[PDB]
Amino acid sequence: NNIIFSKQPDDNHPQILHATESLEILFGTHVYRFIMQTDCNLVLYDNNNPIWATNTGGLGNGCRAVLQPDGVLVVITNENVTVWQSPVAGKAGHYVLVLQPDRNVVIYGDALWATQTVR
Amino acid sequence: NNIIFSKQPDDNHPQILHATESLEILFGTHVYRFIMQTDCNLVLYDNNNPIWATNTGGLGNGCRAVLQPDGVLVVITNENVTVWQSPVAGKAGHYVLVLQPDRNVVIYGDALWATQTVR
Amino acid sequence: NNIIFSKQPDDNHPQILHATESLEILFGTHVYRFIMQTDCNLVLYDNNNPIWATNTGGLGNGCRAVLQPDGVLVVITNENVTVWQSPVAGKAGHYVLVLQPDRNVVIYGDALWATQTVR
Amino acid sequence: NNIIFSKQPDDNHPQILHATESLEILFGTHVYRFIMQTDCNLVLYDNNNPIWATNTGGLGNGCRAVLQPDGVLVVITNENVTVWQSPVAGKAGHYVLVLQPDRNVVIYGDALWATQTVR
Repeated sequence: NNIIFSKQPDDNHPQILHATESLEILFGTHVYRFIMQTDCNLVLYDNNNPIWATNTGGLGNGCRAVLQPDGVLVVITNENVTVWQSPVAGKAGHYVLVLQPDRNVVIYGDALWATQTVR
Repeated sequence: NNIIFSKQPDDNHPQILHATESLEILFGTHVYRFIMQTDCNLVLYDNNNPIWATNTGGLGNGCRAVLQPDGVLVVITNENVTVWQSPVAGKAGHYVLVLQPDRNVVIYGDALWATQTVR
Repeated sequence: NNIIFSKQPDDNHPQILHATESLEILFGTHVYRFIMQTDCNLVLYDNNNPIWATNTGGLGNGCRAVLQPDGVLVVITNENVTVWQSPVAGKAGHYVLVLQPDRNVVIYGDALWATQTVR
Repeated sequence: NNIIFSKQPDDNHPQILHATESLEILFGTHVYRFIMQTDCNLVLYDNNNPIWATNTGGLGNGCRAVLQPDGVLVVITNENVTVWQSPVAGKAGHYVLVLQPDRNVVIYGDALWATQTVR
């Protein structure tokens, strides 16, 4: 899976990456994995090399990453303490985070247009 | 694949749906396909039932769908005549179109934040 | 996933289909699922239509399917009673069960040749 | 895709890996790719490291790999010269080659049992 959808009451999923869960895609000889680790660090790996992280290892147990409806990605511990947030917020709406073939992780939104074909 | 990326100079793909190509995902035993047909109609199917279309069948040959850098999705023929465009545009930037598990097809953008981990 | 590997001491997986798990592939807009149901019946579905089954529903609880090292597929309950087995056995070795695009589910083995590239 | 099926008149596919085509699976931080290259060498790579090859680079152009009905995998050039064969043959039947999570590439067959649910 390549995408997390912002919290919303519909069956778009995933909306949460719990500990041990990840986005992953393949490019060439590279696996890119964006994973909420059991030590509370959310990391992007290119094969076994860490390329970017929230640097929150050791802050909590049972952490999850959630994308809020204003586009902010947060990591929250199992006691419900937010230990990291992305730094820019948008208008409330619907957003997606995508792990992309170019190795960038990008949050896009809000939604500009849709077919309106839910169901 | 579930996503089209807006035309841009990087290796995100796909950026064009040529004729016969599609996005496709599964929801249970339903297959959702968003396909650029040979007859120039761009159609969302739930299994074999058409649920939405640009209604452009017969209007051109050798058609493609592209997501422009202002977030407008267009269907263009092999003589470069645009025969359909979505109706709302945003600022120039990067956008994505996603076929979602809830059966909506949505354009999001522009990019709000990224890890900046290209390449 | 399209394949079950016979029980063996290496990291090939899956080697067991626990209840609710399945093999699944797509052929066009048909979904073929070979599922170990909660009611102990192991069933091949074409979409929502059952096309073959072990006819073991209600015979046990908490059932699993495993492919033994002689190529026999068995359904075993959570009290380790075998309630169904395929009818032909081969020599001990390594075998695979595959859900194939032609909608047949086939057990092959034992291994005839390999690159010998484990690990 | 993880499997090649032996040549047979049914729509199990793939039965041929043409030049540039490959099997690929992910394990952990590893991509394993088994690819018929444009230089006629059929290679198994673990990320960018070649781990095993037929050593047929430079023997031909437009080569393809085919799994015959007696279980022998061959590489054949676009002039139809066989330039490599696996060394053990079985009875004629149906076989499969699988690129496995343990990094072994294995041909299994002949078929021992099937549901007989073709269609």
